[PDB]
Amino acid sequence: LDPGLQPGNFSADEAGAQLFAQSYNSSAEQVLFQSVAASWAHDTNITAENARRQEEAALLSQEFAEAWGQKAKELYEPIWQNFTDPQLRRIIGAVRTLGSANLPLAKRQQYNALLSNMSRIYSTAKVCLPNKTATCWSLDPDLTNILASSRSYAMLLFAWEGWHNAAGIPLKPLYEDFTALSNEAYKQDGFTDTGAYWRSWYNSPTFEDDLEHLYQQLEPLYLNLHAFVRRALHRRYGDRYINLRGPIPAHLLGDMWAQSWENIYDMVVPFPDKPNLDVTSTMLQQGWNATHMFRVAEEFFTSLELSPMPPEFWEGSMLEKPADGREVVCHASAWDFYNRKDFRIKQCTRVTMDQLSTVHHEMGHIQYYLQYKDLPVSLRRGANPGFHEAIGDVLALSVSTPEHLHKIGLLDRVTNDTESDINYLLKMALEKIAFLPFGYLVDQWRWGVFSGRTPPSRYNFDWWYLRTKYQGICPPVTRNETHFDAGAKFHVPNVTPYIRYFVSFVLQFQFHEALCKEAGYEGPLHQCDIYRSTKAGAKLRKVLQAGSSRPWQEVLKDMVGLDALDAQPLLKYFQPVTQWLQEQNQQNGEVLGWPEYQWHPPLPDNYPEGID
Ligand SMILES: NCCCC[C@H](N[C@@H](CCc1ccccc1)C(=O)O)C(=O)N1CCC[C@H]1C(=O)O
Ligand SMILES: *[C@@H]1O[C@H](CO)[C@@H](O[C@@H]2O[C@H](CO)[C@@H](O)[C@H](O)[C@H]2NC(C)=O)[C@H](O)[C@H]1NC(C)=O
Ligand SMILES: *[C@@H]1O[C@H](CO)[C@@H](O)[C@H](O)[C@H]1NC(C)=O
Ligand SMILES: *[C@@H]1O[C@H](CO)[C@@H](O)[C@H](O)[C@H]1NC(C)=O
Ligand SMILES: [Cl-]
Ligand SMILES: [Zn+2]
Repeated sequence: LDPGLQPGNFSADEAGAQLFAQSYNSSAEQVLFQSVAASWAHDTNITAENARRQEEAALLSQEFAEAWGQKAKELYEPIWQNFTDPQLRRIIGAVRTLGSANLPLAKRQQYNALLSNMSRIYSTAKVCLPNKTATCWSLDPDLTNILASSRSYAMLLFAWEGWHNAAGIPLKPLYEDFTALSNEAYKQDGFTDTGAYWRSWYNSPTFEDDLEHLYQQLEPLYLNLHAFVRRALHRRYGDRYINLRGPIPAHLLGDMWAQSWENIYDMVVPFPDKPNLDVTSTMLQQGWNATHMFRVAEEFFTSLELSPMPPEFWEGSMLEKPADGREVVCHASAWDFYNRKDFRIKQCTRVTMDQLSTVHHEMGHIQYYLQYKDLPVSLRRGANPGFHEAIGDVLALSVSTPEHLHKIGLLDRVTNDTESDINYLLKMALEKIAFLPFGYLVDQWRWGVFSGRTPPSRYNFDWWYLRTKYQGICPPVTRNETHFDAGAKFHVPNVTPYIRYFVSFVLQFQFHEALCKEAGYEGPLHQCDIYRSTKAGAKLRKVLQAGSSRPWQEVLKDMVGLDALDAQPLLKYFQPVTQWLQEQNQQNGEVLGWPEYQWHPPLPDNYPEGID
């Protein structure tokens, strides 16, 4: 690289191990800005030129990272861990770990290539109809909408199978190779496999257990939401397609991965004939740009005594699927350019409630950025990945309240009663409860792939073991070890850790409680709305401004009063419907779980030649 980016020498002393770092930070944000802006061009525009570029920028970083990497350890290793200012012993500790950059040049290029590609294969795939080579559907929007609102078994089946073959099969060979490399890289940095490296980020020698336990506490919650919906579904598709004693077919839950069922609310809503808790409809009625959405999400944040979106963001941002036709990574994501000036969001936005919360979710990342920019490089990265995924969801909780919505125009009217209360709680259950199993499962599968528990020889066989086992869902068509359904999930191909969405979902309520308390709210945790609460917001920002400077376990105590993750405040949120569902299944003689595992639905009638 430039040499004015290379280390320099420093002292084997602390007062000079600190001098090692003030430097790295000034240089690092040049090298980081580059690699980041490069990607921003590849994702905003997926072209061979941009990809080759991106792969280049990565190569620079990879060895900017090696230079200071091997240097930081050259002389700061056998004494670190005894550094008075550990808010620093942990920056040096972040630098001493390179990862891939401990990979010979050839392998690094292989590495970066795989990445570029997988994301391309994943984001480029499509589903085409049989006889008519007529317009081929894409995951967003076509496929998504078909799942979100089509009630044709066969049709959903065509898209579920279409997408899973189309995205997975080609992806498999690359994945196996990316894993071998990723491993090799961190086997250097001390860990055993990338798995261990990924879960060393919560600093809890007890992490996995704490999670397994925390799940048991919630499993009952899921199992009941499950049997309840499974039966509402039986009601609509019949006895041939649904088994009241078996796992649910993975394509009927209204979402490609069956990770959230809030899109079938109209089929399970307990007390219908009441005001609809779905302004998935009056957002359209009104006159709503995709921008209008990033504007309302904004306005909550302001009110919350927190900074608004910078002007750079408002323009260095992609909030709609472009018109120049430029194949893009439509996923929603938030970008931190490490230059304290450029922060943007990338997402192919269009007008659904479901996505109006995703917008908040994303703003949560941006707001976290804006808040901790004023610290070093090797800690921007918050308490733990969990806290990051939480920030926007918390504020989302308050927004979802029917009552919060009326205050802002999408819930015309009012009934502050039980029935409506149950409906609301069920809707939220479809979104947060139904996810818990999945969120847990994914990295469950991966830590095992990274560890060799699950060789490519059992990629799909161990994936459906986990899916059936936790979600109680089964594949609508047969599968084998030419398939790679794990790869059809945006996060597997783009190598993003998942166990943080679990942590996130459990700990977004701890926040919601803690915040509602300081807001001075009293009434029911699930009707609280920390709106316009400068008092609450100040409590949140203190955690934000903290980044990775001290331990999450401490930043958490200060904010919530607890040394760790707790499902208690979550149980307390859903309490009503928790008891309600439980009572309804029993009376209706339901069976919690799937004892008839191994059961699979039959294909439609002559598949595949239908309405599609
Ligand atoms: N309707 C699509 C929304 C996508 C939003 C969100 N995006 C992701 C982006 C992840 C990412 C990590 C590293 C590099 C590039 C991207 C996010 O964490 O915000 C997400 O994945 N989410 C949000 C909730 C659950 C999880 C998902 O759907 O699997
Ligand atoms: C796993 O299942 C797939 C089918 O979903 C099997 O593959 C074939 O499927 C294609 C259509 O996608 C048919 O044209 C082929 O005729 C099917 N092959 C056979 C042998 O019936 C696939 O073979 C199964 N894979 C393994 C490894 O057993
Ligand atoms: C580098 O990090 C320091 C904090 O030590 C910060 O003040 C600065 O803005 C960052 N970059 C530059 C060029 O100072
Ligand atoms: C990724 O795909 C490209 C073609 O775009 C190919 O040249 C390259 O070999 C693939 N990368 C790897 C690591 O296989
Ligand atoms: Cl994680
Ligand atoms: Zn996120």
